Amino acid sequence: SHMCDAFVGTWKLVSSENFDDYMKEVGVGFATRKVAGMAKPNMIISVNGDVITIKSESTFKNTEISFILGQEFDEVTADDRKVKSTITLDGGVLVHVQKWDGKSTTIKRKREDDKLVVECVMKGVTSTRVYERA
Ligand SMILES: O=C1C=C(O)C[C@H](/C=C/[C@H]2CCCC[C@@H]2c2ccccc2)O1
Ligand SMILES: [Cl-]
Repeated sequence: SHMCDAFVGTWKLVSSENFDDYMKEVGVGFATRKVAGMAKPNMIISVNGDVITIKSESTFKNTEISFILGQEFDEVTADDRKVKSTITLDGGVLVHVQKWDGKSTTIKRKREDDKLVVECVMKGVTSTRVYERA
């Protein structure tokens, strides 16, 4: 309990850097990158017992995952990858690893001041996405 209290809430994207390059590294195609890159999602995080739910809602896609920390799950990403995901808490940071077709990408979410900072990494390419409370 209270594992993720400082994450819970509704959050709105306010800045993005290097996201197109992250998506290219993942293998996202041109049209999806362009429409996805335009999106201004809200991220809605909630907890009920051991189950964490993260929703991403935008004009591009509305997605939802629910999970228990450390317990793998199957996820269809907004770009239609079929991945195996595990999310853990590492020193206060939510670490989300996605595996597919022999590839891996990690998305970290952390609280920094009044922001929720999301770092997306695929090999040598990192993208930073900043969210504030809605
Ligand atoms: O937790 C988060 C917070 C973030 O802002 C982005 C991050 C990754 C999402 C992208 C992965 C690659 C394909 C496009 C995906 C996408 C989904 C929804 C809306 C736009 C772009 O997920
Ligand atoms: Cl960007």
